[PDB]
Amino acid sequence: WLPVWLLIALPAAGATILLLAGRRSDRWGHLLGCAMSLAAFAVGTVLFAGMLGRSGEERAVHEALFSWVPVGGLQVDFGLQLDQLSVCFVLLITGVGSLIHIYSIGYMAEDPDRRRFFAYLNLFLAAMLLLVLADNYLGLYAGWEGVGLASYLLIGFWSHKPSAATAAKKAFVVNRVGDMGLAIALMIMFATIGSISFAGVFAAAPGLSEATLSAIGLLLLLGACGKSAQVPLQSWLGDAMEGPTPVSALIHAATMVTAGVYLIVRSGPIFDLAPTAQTGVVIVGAVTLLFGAIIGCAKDDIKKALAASTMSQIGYMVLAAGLGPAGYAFAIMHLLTHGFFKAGLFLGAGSVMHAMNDEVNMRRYGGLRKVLPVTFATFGLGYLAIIGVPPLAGFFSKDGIIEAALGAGGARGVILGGAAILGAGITAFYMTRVMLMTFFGEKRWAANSHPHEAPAVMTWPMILLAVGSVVSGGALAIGGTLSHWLEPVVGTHEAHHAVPVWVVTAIVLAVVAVGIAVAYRMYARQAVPEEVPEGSALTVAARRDLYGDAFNEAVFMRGGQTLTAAMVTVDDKAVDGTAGGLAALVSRTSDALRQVQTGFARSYALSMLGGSALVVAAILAVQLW
Amino acid sequence: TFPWLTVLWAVPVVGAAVVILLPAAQQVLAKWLALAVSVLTLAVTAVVAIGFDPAAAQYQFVESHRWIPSFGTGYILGVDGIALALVVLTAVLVPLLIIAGWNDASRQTGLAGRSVQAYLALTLAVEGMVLMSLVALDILLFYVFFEAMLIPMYFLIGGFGGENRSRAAVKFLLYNLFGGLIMLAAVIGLYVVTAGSDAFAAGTFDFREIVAAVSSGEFAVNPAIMNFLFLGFMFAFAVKAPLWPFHRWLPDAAVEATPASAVLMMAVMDKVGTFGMLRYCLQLFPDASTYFRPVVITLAAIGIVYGAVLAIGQTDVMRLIAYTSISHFGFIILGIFVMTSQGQSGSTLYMINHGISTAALFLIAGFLVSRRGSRLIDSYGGVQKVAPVLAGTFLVAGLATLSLPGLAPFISEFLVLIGTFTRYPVVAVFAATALVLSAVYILWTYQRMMTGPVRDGIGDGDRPVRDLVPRELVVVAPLLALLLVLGIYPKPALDVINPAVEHTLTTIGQTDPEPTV
Ligand SMILES: CCCCCCCCCCC(=O)OC[C@H](COP(=O)(O)O[C@H]1[C@H](O[C@H]2O[C@H](CO)[C@@H](O)[C@H](O)[C@@H]2O)[C@H](O)[C@@H](O)[C@H](O)[C@@H]1O[C@@H]1O[C@H](COC(=O)CCCCCCCCCC)[C@@H](O)[C@H](O)[C@@H]1O)OC(=O)CCCCCCC
Repeated sequence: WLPVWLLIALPAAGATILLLAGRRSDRWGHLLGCAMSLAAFAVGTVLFAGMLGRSGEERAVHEALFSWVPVGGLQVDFGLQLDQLSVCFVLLITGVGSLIHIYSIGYMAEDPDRRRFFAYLNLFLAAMLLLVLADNYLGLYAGWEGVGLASYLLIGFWSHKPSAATAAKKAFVVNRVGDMGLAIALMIMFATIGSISFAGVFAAAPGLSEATLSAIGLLLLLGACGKSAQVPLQSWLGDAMEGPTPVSALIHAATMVTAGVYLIVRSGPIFDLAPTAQTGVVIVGAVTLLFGAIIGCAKDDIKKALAASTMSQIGYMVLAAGLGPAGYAFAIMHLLTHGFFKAGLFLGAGSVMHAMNDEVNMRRYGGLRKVLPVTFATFGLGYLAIIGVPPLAGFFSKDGIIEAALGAGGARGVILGGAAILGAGITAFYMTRVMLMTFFGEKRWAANSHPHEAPAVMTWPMILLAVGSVVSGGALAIGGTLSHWLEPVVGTHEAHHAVPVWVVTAIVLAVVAVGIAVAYRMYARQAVPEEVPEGSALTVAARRDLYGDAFNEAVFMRGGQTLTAAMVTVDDKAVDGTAGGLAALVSRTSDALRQVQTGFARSYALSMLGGSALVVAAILAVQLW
Repeated sequence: TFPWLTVLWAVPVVGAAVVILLPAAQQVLAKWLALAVSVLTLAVTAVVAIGFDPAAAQYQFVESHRWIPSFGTGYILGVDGIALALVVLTAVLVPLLIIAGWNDASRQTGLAGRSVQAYLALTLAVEGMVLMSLVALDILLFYVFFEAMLIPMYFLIGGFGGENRSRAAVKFLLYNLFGGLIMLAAVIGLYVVTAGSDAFAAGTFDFREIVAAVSSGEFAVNPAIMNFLFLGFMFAFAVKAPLWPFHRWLPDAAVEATPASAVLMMAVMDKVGTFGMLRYCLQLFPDASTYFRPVVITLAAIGIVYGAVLAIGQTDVMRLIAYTSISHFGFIILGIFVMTSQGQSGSTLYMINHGISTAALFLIAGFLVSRRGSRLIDSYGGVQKVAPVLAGTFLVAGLATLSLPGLAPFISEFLVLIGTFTRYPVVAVFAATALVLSAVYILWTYQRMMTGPVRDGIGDGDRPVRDLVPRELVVVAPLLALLLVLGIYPKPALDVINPAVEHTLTTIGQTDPEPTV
């Protein structure tokens, strides 16, 4: 049979070889990386079929490889829990990663170190597979930090560009703040329950208290903010686009950001018993959705706009997950649809950039629809999916998420539904902006660029991504197949029929149409200006990424530097100061005493006659001291 | 039963004597003989570890002889899990340090041409004294070698090393020797107290006998006297293992000494301070250690955060690594004194992992510094383009010190943090902040030195940064392999460590708190 751990062991070994083989395998290393990603996809499909071939509890696969950290009461055993929730992420990761690897074959063809890039991709895939497969939170953390490392490495590619290195550092630092939150979560979990495994934790989940469970949930939410790039840990997405486009595709569509949603859903048993943590998750999801949409509206670079769109979509994920079992399944379904159409969009943008001589500013774009037909078609398919038009994949998933949010009930329900609807409308607006500025209007090209159609190796992955962004929605949404499949692992909330589904379906479509009309008037009816237009304070704020990076710079970079200078001063003047003062005191006393050595025999005789001190001391010892 | 521990600690010393006695013209042969001696010590350590049975008695390979009955001290050797871990660390590292410092002493003139021989002999003597201290089961013998191993390292710093080698060596030796003399005060106090107690035939230094007497309660002592003895031992070990704020000697010594000697200091030698804490401070003064646990826990956590912050603030690569090592020692002490199975096992595993990781990182940084002529962080840039292997190994070592789960140190740091929370939640969180701080001071340094445009004179000029030579690869690859192995599969180490730690806890009347649920 095929052991589940091969899924983790498959890419990692590849990466290992590609990292150790070096230039020896530079000529063909990418071939090995792509082959190994495809092998991982094949193994994932086989395991998914096997799970389908099982029924009930037999569907999930639990495999403990070895005892890992047998320290006292910890007794953590390295194990994998490939269940109905895990298999969905396995399929998403493996498939989208294989498609992105194939796309990178051509995207990185004209760039050296392609073998090293594919080594990093394999390490990334292995790390995320470990993240989603680990049956205990310690293995989850292992995959988590491995994914952080892989994201740093890939973003850090083209290290000669300082912007890429800075973006990689920022990404790792923010994700490490998230990992710190997750570490506190695990640490509280062990302190209270005494176990780290999913099974033991969830069995003991009913115990503890609302306060403790809420603390665990909030720390896990902080971790998700780290990986999922939700506020306040969202600023790292923008700069991360400095890396190669396939890196952005893998990070955003699946994997990296998907990690936070996976963590929230997997911990769902904890959140169900911690309503305050669920409220925090909901608040974070809504706020980050709105912020990402607002930022995307202003971003001029295609990469930045797509990053903002991903942030908003992951905000949708977080909102749905915070809704509880009423939204967990919807969160996962919309996550799969997002993987598909966002990967398609990122690959299309990468093809455009390659054709546009690496240009990223959408002002230079325009009229690309005709000159780049296949990439335009795939990008438009993903665009319809993310927009949420009925036929497209994202339609059903986003509609279900919005329905759950508005069905949360009361003030919570109305506010969440309104936030989701506004986010959908703004998504329509800024995606329409991107599309119009890119593929329509005058050429606006510069430097006599000569756009060429993407190669077959890059094109085929784009076509498959578009096919997914068209199909996956109906495939999972229609019939509640995803809901029934996740019911075993994810608690089934059933439904409450808060509002007639048709009213929400119509409201979402109306908001999307309003946004589309506004964008067409602004950029289609009106010619796209080639320069940044002045606008309301909100316009510049969004152009400055909602002044979120500035907040980090002023609070943490500046405050951190102040603290570092203070500590350096303490070390140099206070800590070392005590030893310096002691040494100076000893030296001064030594000089003073040496001054007593006057060199005159008579002075020494006087000191000796100071033996009267000895005499009086001996006598007084009898006089009671 | 062959006296395995006696051979273990004697072989480095005898080899040092032979190497220094070699003729000046035998520099290459001297290097090879020193490497052979280190490898022989490693083989002795390997046979000891293989024969070691973690399920057997607490102390194994025990050798006992009368050395100075007048002082109530005996030549008593014996290795437990804690001691065995550090013994393995030292034995594996020292050969790697020797092949790392292969050419470090070549530039030194004078000394009758024995510069290479002197360097190798000093390194071997440091190894021998460290091993002897680790295996010693007598308080006075342990102190003898603990204080003795300063002077060879003092010479190894002042001799060889940078321009400020004199000042750095003086500060090293004086801090550590002030601590050692403060220990001596407490050691004599312990002898006096034991002599004044009927639990022993006379003043005694046998560690096992005294530990048994204190645990059984027969050797009751006034809590004030035990507190003072514990304070003396703790001060000595805190200067030895750079517990904040007694750390200030380490940065200068580490930067001024040669990279191999600096690693021998921090990676191996300084671990003796934490080992002495874990063994003596806890098993001889369980009550005093328990009473002072809050204070030293706070000191260790402050050391962690403070060292991380300073490392962020350092403009010198080697000084940055030194402060990183200070913070990691803060972790080690925090894990030791939380008196939890998870905490203490994690602290021992962290001794091992930090030794290896700091060795790798500091040696790679030393290679890079040798390529150029300045240790300034800003002096470099884009080194990845010119030396892909050097930058890659530097990244891996930093990630190890950054405590990635794929590398050994995390398993240890995690284990410590876990153990910290079960007793001191706030301190655990305060320490966990060092997880972010490590990412900062590692990745920012990597960005500054390895990335961006190739700075002038890096890829060209009279002193280009050539990639790692084969010997440096021999030094690095084993360390990275050990990091990966102990990160993926730490169990072989823990199986050794966990029993001993349990015994220690069993001896000090401590047990990991039960979960609230
Ligand atoms: C609970 C604990 C939470 C605490 C987390 C805080 C982490 C530390 C933040 C600062 C940092 O993480 O490190 C920045 C500097 C060196 O910064 P840099 O110089 O490397 O980059 C500059 C850039 O200069 C390079 O980048 C450009 C582009 O390539 C090149 O053109 C240049 O030539 C050169 O290469 C450029 O010139 C400069 O103007 C910029 O300010 C660049 O920094 C910038 O920082 C800003 C903020 O920082 C961050 O992390 C953001 C995330 C912070 C995490 C917390 C977020 C909220 C969490 C709430 C729960 C961002 O907008 C970008 O991060 C951008 O990068 O370190 C230091 O002093 C550290 C001093 C002490 C730190 C210890 C903190 C306790």
